[PDB]
Amino acid sequence: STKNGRDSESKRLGAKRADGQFVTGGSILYRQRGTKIYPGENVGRGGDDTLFAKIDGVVKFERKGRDKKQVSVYAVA
Amino acid sequence: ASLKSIIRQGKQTRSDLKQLRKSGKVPAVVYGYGTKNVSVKVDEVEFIKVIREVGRNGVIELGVGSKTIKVMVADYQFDPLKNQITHIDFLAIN
Amino acid sequence: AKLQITLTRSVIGRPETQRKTVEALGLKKTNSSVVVEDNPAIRGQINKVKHLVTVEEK
Amino acid sequence: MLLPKRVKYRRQHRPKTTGRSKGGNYVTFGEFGLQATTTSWITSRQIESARIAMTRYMKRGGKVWIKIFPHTPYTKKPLEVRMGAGKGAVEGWIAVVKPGRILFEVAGVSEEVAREALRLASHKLPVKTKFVKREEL
RNA sequence: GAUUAUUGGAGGUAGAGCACUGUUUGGACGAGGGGCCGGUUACCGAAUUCAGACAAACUCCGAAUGCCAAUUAAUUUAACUUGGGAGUCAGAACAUGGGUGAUAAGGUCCGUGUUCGAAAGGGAAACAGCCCAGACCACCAGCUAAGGUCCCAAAAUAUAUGUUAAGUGGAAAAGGAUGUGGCGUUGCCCAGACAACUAGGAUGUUGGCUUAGAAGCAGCCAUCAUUUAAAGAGUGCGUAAUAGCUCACUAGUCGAGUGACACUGCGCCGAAAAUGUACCGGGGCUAAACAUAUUACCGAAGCUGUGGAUUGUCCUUUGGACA
RNA sequence: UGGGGCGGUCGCCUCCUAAAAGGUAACGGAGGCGCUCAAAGGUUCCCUCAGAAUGGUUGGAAAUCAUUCAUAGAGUGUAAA
RNA sequence: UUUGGCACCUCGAUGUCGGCUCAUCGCAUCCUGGGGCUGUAGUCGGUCCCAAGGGUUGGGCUGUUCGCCCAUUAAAGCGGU
RNA sequence: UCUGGUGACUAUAGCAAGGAGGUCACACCUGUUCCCAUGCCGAACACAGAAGUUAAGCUCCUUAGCGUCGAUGGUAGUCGAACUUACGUUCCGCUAGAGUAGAACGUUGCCAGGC
Repeated sequence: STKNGRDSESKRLGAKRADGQFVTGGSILYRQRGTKIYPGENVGRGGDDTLFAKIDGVVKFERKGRDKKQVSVYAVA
Repeated sequence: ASLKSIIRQGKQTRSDLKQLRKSGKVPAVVYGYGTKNVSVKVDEVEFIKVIREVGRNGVIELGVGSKTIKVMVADYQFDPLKNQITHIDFLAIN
Repeated sequence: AKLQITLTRSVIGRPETQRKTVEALGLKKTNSSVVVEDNPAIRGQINKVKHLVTVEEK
Repeated sequence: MLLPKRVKYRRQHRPKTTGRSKGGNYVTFGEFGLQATTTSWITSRQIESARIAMTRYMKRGGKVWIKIFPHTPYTKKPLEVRMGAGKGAVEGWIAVVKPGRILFEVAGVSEEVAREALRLASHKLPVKTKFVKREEL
């Protein structure tokens, strides 16, 4: 026999919107554990570390320091 | 101390690089002060003869086009499985 | 500035991206042709499927 | 009898054997070495055989380096049994050699003695080979 | 709805390769248990300075994929939405792409393909598992797609040019020899290349431990002036020891070739097993094997000749005009 | 369920296989959960790394003490990421 | 020429081990060796060619393919069939 | 228009070494009465000062010394195609990591004094 047939149901992490696309005012931008991406302008951070938009506009992924990333959402329409 | 070189023109593809290595040529670069970067080709047996008489760390007066450059071997890529030199770098020392 | 494209190899056995590119160029059955004006877009499509088509100036 | 002291994982995937060798393509320790020209797994009883054959011809003369180490375990099922009730127990340890790679090096001995030692070693190994010297030029 | 270019991101993608690390290895260095008198050392352990392995259970990058935007171009009049009617869930099987696991599996995932089943077929011996097809549909159109071209049996006897030689064709393999040559070689000689010819074979010198003496040979050399155009405290064949001729040397004869590469494509044992040969199906053949072409055209649900279908778009003539 | 039996299994979480996203099988490779916490919650704030040597009553040589380099190598209630 | 896989027909049936009878496709060979070469004195050993050209036994002992003794003989394979 | 407050840029901006400096600044400095404060301690925090001081911090100038950045060229790898499924080969796109040459002892916004 063996003792190895367990796994977990995969959570569908990763990016949910793209850079450059228009989102509405409350939509989920990124699902992750921890902060792989930090929140920037108009982007809030959920309690499960979900990154969500706080207004409607265009999503921009940019860099943060030497080595970090952030998402901002700009209001331009 | 008198190698001859021929300037490679633009965009050698992968086919003619190995076609050129099928002859006795080896691709080479020349860079350093005094010049820009020049992509040249060099005959292999002549380069081995120059190296055998001038030492691994030597000075070579090699001709590019019109002019001659005093130059030393910076590095070289070698294919150990069939023992041929496959690329050579030339550093202009002046 | 004009190109004539003729589909010369078949489309059976080829992958589905290539069938979709052959369809967007306007080709239907084998040895059918089309005349189109020259772009870099059209040439990208020819470059994607150039083992199936034949192209000349005209 | 070469084997690691501990591993993190006793059952590993089996190595890929295509390509040319990543590193260790030069004699750096002795005067001469033995280079591989094809690809195999080398199983550390082959290493022990080829080292013993090479040593006693040199009559405790020069020195010999082994540039190959078996890190990877390999399993097998002991008796021929039904397919698949989990992986089998670990059987031996392999290194993977690809063309280009030096297997052994020697120094402190004449050239023809080294050629004879490395030829005797190469008849134990499952791979084709070539006697080489230090590169220069 | 879509489908196919440039510009932007996401993954930190993997393949590769090592950005601290974590682990695993063969480097080389002084101090601590210690060897000893609390140290002197060895070996160890740990620490600082070469080269490797995983990075399936890793860090620095990034082919192709995917998400998207264009006040941006060729394609499909289809889209997505609601509703009616289903079949299918051995759904597989040969195909990788990559991979797991026994690398058979004519077993497990996955990314495209081919059939598909109803798409049958037609040139992959014949095979819903290469070239080709989706279908108006037939039909003595005759001319194309290729996978093609003695006899079969569409279709180059099919030649021309310069290199091949296993029935390879139409069966791979570890070592061993001499293979077509071949250039990239590299380095060897009219004082005559490898010549072979045969004419010199020694010596105080086994000098030494002299080992069953051994004076080429229990195995350690102590490995010194030679005779001669030339020869070894004898290349060596040997040898219980000698018998030692030359392969250590050159004037007699004397001409055109030599040693290592790399191999590079293609030769030489396997191919020892049994109702039935043998893989173009295959008999028969060297073309009916490498490199180049080269016009020939064959060739089929490809064009152009005929035809009783229908759909779509147009006018609106509802014609079948085009599709 | 690589016949069936015997053995081993029903759920959830985390890695790996898993091949730029996401998804992805096996009786494939490794581990956890079936709670805990009156502060280990909130909050203004405030205040803010070990180890390594170094050399010292202690000295396990290091417990506490002191100087300087030390990456979150420390630490994070709980497995891994 | 014992295991793996199946499942690639046969749950609308492909009769299972020894033995007898009869072979033979038909092959790395026990005998003759017919020949021959050697770390072959005849006698051996070992190898090569050849051979399935031709030959290749009667009994005691079992549950069966396995064996084991007696007495001979120039001598007592290979199994897909 | 020098500093100094305060923002923006991936360390090209950092560490190290060497040399200079001072009331419009800036720190060390002096103390605990008071606000306040140390799981002890005016060390720190806080407050009151201004005798001393350029030593250290800080500023400015030299170094490529360690880090950081880093081409060109040439290779691994790989999409597509063609041979063939050879531990492959060939053609065509994309071109790495490493390493070489070389960069770099920071640019720039706003403000107020000094000017």
